Amino acid sequence: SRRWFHPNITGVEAENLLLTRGVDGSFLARPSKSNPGDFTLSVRRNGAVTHIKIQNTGDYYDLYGGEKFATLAELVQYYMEHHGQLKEKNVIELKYPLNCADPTSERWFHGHLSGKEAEKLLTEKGKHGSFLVRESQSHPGDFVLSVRTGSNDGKSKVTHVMIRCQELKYDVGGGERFDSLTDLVEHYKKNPMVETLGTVLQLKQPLNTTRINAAEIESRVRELSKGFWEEFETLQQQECKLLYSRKEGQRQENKNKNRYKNILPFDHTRVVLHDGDPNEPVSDYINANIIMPEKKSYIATQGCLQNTVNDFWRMVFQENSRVIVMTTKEVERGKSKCVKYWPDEYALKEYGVMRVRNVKESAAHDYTLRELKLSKVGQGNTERTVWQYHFRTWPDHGVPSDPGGVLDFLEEVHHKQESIMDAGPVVVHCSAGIGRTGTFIVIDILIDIIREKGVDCDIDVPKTIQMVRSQRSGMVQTEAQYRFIYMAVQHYIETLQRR
Ligand SMILES: Nc1ncc(Cl)nc1Cl
Repeated sequence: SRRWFHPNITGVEAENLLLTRGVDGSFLARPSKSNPGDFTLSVRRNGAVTHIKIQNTGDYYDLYGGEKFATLAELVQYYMEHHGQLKEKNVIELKYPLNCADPTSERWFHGHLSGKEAEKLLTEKGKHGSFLVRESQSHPGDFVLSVRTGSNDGKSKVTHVMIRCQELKYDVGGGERFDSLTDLVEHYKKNPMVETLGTVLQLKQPLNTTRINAAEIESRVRELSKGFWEEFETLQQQECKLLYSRKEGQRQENKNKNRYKNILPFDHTRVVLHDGDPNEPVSDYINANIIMPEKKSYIATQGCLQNTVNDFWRMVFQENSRVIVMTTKEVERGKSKCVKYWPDEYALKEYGVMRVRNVKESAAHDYTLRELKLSKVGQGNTERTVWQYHFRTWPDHGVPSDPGGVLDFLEEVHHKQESIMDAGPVVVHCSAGIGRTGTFIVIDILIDIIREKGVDCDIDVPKTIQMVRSQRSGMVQTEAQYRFIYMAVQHYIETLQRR
């Protein structure tokens, strides 16, 4: 549960840790933090340590000599159930996570902070059970837990519990001593402290530090620009809560419908296909999830494979989708990212029981718009227009350094969807359907709030990303994409304050 991730460990410290505190099968993961989107899996085996690279340029975690994964937590779960499935070039067993005591990626850790300022944040932002952990000021090396309990009529109060750090363990001046503030905090989360006159110091939710008023996005972005990385990693720590089942995707009958064997749709939000061919063993599966913002909904999906094109059009038809956003070229760096599932301009093709006419293509600077007509074969009166917005100039790796083109594209996709009465969800796809796809959907959700509520409204970027990540694994892949979400919204609000 993400304790195996050390966000501030050096390579030599990684080896030291595993040789002195670990055994054969011990492992941890770490950021190789001079080229963001590089990580290392460090693993003890035969009394030596081996370092395995994981690369993420924005579409998935690619473990050298292993598989592609939507999240580091999913990667670790996979190998901890599969001994012998990971091997070097000439097996490498992940057995025993080596736990990090670093508190820096916990939402509840504010580190740098004073008591009166911690009180004012809880007074303004906190509710009953809202808490944080801060460094002491009055006692170098110690920490303080501040908690809100109970109009400022005095019905609520803040309590400050001193946390002693003695000889590499933490305690509250009595009882158990813990190896980390996480362990302390987890324990008193489940076994709350009670003051002698009976107030239960329940730790219910950390204090929100991420929610901003969209009016002042420039201020946050400039503050995050000195940071974005610490906020992103805090968000990634919470991915361990999102290991929901994906058993439909793992079915042998569904294996060849997944572009990447281990990047699979959550059962609870998967798109279920009805009206399928009897003779097919399983005909209800596609690697797609419904994303509902928590109104315009989305389907996040992978690029079609040659054998899933028919399924893709079953899905568009059944869900009544009228707009498709394609975020990759068909081919990038010489590999297929999405097969061509639409006809050439003016042509008409049948895709199993579905029929598609390419009525007109219109080329813009950064994208092409294809006006497609979709109908079920043999059934007149089923025809509807589906608008495919195919963005063409996104970089092979990384993100654009200016969001002006994505924003223009997004505005036009939004206007098209809104113009169609009763349209169903907007289909959004890239290679695996998690990185680019996730990034586009999140920017679209945040920006819709500002479309409806105006510039003086509350947004919360990592809260929105967690909500969409509970509906499809690993939505928004990299810190680069996370920063891009911030820069896009900013660029949106800056053009709005203008006109
Ligand atoms: N192709 C794309 N990929 C990601 C995002 Cl956020 N936007 C676009 Cl247009």
